[PDB]
This record gives sequence, structure tokens and C-alpha cells, in this order.
Amino acid sequence: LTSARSRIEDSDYATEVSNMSRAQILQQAGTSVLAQANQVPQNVLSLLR
Amino acid sequence: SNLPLDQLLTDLTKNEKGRLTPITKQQSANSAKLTAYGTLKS
Repeated sequence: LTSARSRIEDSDYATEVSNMSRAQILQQAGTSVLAQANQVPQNVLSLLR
Repeated sequence: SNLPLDQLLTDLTKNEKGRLTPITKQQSANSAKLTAYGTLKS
């Protein structure tokens, strides 16, 4: 019964690590592109001048 | 920055080495069981 409950409550450390890897790589990208996206209005203002 | 995400990608790698570690725990357990059986045979 312990083994069965463990099958129900124990997961693939590998699968979780994979999901976190993908999420981590995505997050930095999101931050950087947000930073870049702020620039577009700035350049349209430069055009305004 | 980039080298940070790089050494924690090496971190996702070392917990995959920590997946090898389950494998090594089982091999240690199996060696122990083998030795136990052998001494029991003696």
C-alpha cells in the first residue's frame, strides 16, 4: 500500500526539471522583450522631435 | 544574466545527474542485497 500511494504521490523529478528549464528560459526572454518593447514609443517620440 | 542562467542550466543538468543518483541508489541497494544473499548462503 505504501508503494501504491507512492506511485500516486511521487513524480518524475526529470519531468519537473524539464518543465522548470523551459519556464526559466522563457522568463528571461519575457523580461528582456518587455524592456525592448518600451523602446518603440521612445523612438516614435524621437521621430516626433 | 546569461552566465547565471547558464550555471543553473548546468543545475537542471546536475539534478539530471540527480536522476542518475536514483539509479546509483538502486545499484547500491542491489549490491547490498547480493552480498546479503551470499553471506546467507555461506
